[PDB]
Amino acid sequence: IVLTQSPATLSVSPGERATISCRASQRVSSSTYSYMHWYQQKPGQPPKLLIKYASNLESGVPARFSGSGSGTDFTLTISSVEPEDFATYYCQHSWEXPPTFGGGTKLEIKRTVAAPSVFIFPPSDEQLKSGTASVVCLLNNFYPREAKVQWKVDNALQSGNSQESVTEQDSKDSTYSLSSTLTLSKADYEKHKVYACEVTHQGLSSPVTKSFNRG
Amino acid sequence: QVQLVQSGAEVVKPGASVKLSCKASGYIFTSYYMYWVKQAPGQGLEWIGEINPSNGDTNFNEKFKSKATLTVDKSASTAYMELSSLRSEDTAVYYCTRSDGRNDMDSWGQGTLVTVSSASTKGPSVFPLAPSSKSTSGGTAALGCLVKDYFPEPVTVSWNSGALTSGVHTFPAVLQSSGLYSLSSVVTVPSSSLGTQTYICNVNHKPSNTKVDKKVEPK
Repeated sequence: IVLTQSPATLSVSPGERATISCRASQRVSSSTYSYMHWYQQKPGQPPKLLIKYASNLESGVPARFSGSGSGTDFTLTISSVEPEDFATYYCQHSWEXPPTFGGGTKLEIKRTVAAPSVFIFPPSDEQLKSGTASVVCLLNNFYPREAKVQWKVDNALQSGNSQESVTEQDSKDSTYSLSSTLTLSKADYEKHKVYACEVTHQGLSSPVTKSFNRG
Repeated sequence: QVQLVQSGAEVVKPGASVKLSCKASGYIFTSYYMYWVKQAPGQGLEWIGEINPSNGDTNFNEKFKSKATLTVDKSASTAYMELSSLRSEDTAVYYCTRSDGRNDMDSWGQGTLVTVSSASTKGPSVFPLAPSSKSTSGGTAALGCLVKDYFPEPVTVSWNSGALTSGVHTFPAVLQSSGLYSLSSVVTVPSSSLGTQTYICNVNHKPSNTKVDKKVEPK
């Protein structure tokens, strides 16, 4: 049995109703009961059972979740979305062997524009002792996700030797955070004076620079 | 409380086997089926098969019947899955999950990431990201730990043994040019209490059996 979930992604504001679908390739209901189940997977966590046999709320799960449907066509509804509902939602049937799962719907949570708060970290003295210098620039709690970080060393734009990583949406405030790390040899690090992280984001009217002088 | 605790992430050489465990507590182990489920990176979920812990009866997905071997130790309340002849397509998070009726799967282990690779396991170095004048903002201070040069994934980071979770961001790993991973874990706190509170990151890399606690202090 193939379970097809739609839509792929759904973007919703807190307080609004969310509705997602799961279609089975064939019937997964008897004449009385339906053998479809729904799970929620938050980042880094295993899937969590929300709804069983199409419409039975799992004990402990909040009342905003419901499920419905019969035959082939099933729905999960969040009546009023909370930011902690950021997750991927999967359906799963238990009609025949083997049980199978749909491809998931990713729920994204809309929120207002928030500029990043920018912090910079010189290399630790420990790390420098080992021959390498990592300079970390943190962009914290911003939205939307689009942001640009450039490194400047003695005002010169750096062309490589950095890497970035972005978080998933926060479960409480729906923001993103981003780290950019500039990595140099101790020798290369010590030939320059000023290290700067320059940050562009739509919640800022001009780029924000955080810098420090080596030492 | 029903709990399923799985064994730690490991790297496996291509062609080799690995045996994963799943320790059950808080219920009668023999009264529920144990399922195992695969989730490939970015991918979705695939049922591997089932074991009845009362008697050792199994059933498998035809897709996994040659790949997976299921057993139990009833006195240790532990289920096992041995994956054979491992290839690249086998790199994935593997879950154990209990099913009361072979319908829904109501409690899940935390997952075991099995990385199939010829590369060797390496433990991370941990360095502080000290709060300083260059890491403040409107009454808040940011601080962290850089976890550098490990393989394979994952690393976990807690703060103050799990008591500090508000405002913690543990970034997704990046792949370095070396083929080793790196990530940072940061947290924002009141700048007022930098003198009086203690911040320790607790880094765990299970594949290398490496644990590092680093107290992060003002610069």
